[PDB]
Amino acid sequence: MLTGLNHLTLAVADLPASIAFYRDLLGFRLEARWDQGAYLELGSLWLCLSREPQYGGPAADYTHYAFGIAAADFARFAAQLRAHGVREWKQNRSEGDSFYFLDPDGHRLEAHVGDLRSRLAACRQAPYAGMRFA
Amino acid sequence: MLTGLNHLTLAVADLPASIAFYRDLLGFRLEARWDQGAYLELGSLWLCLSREPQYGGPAADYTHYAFGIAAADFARFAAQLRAHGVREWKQNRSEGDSFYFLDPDGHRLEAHVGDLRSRLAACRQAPYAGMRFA
Ligand SMILES: [K+]
Ligand SMILES: [K+]
Ligand SMILES: [Mn+2]
Ligand SMILES: [Mn+2]
Repeated sequence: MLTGLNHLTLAVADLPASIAFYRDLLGFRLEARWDQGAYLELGSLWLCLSREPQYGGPAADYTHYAFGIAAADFARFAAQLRAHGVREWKQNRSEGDSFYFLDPDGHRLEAHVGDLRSRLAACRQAPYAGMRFA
Repeated sequence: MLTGLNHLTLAVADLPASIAFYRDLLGFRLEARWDQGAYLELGSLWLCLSREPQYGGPAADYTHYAFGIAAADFARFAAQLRAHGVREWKQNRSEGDSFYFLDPDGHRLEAHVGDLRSRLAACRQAPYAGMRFA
């Protein structure tokens, strides 16, 4: 019955800082803003920012949100965010270029070259420990 | 230059339980499973489940992940998951039918009828406090 992802909503403590991050560094389009949140769009992704002034960010675990990027744009993106002072949380190890960075609250983000099909094809050629396919 | 959402990765304490939930209850297709994770697909959404020992779930905030559903399927989906004993975390108040439910770790999920455009149109008629559009 479900059709795919409809929207992603992130708690944010500092709404102005988060809008500026997602709009200006990550290139989201700001579609609406109000006293307690904002709606942005990137491709078909609907992002909601929900203002929660006491929010401290997530604890340390592997939950994260990956955005796509083309191969030819990857190096420039990584270099741009590095030059802006963005903090990284992981060095890439899996198939396809990836840049693993934190948002202003500490949500874990990724910019990734590739998709599920390229991952599965790389895994078929070199399956992970215990790996089995559909 | 980012293209949209590439994948969503969730930390899970009980990888078997989480696969069963997303595959068998929510209808994701299991594409690959290994000792420390799984890859599933729903429409264009690539979901990765990452095994995380002793993970206790997120703390309480509004961060959540919404999946789309057709209007004609909404009521039967909500009824199905209620019958299966899924726990709800919010009663719908915003435009478009929504069912707000927890996964086995306590990740906050939503099944939603509507999209960003239907939301913006409704908000222009009944705006949130301080709302601005662009
Ligand atoms: K990677
Ligand atoms: K709603
Ligand atoms: Mn990832
Ligand atoms: Mn929502």
